[PDB]
Amino acid sequence: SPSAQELKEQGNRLFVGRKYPEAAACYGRAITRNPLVAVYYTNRALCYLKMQQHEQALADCRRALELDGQSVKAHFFLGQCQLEMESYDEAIANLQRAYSLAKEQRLNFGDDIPSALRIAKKKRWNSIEERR
Amino acid sequence: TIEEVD
Ligand SMILES: [Cl-]
Repeated sequence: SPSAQELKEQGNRLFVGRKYPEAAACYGRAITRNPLVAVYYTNRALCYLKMQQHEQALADCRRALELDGQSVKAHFFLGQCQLEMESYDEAIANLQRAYSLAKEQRLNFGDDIPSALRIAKKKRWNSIEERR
Repeated sequence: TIEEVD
């Protein structure tokens, strides 16, 4: 009878093992034991992104944001979802919001968020070039 | 760094 924290830790181990459907299911079990922890949802959202299940990832980002409106990763993963959906202006807005929140929270992700912003703006520009 | 689980 594992605790919610034990199930999150098992999911994280499976994530290290690149067993993403199994990790996502573990995070679901953690949610069953405590559905009020935003990190369980952003962890699962990242699994769904790795699994190319952007619709399921977006839903988890929304669940996380309801619980933690300041979540950097919820905004970042949401922007990644929107990039795949070709909602470029929304994706850029969420990536800039993740950048702002990470700065406010003194979080260090190297150059990950600016790199994602550059990817998003290039894809937006590429979408313009593909139509003329 | 950001594409990691917490
Ligand atoms: Cl269970």
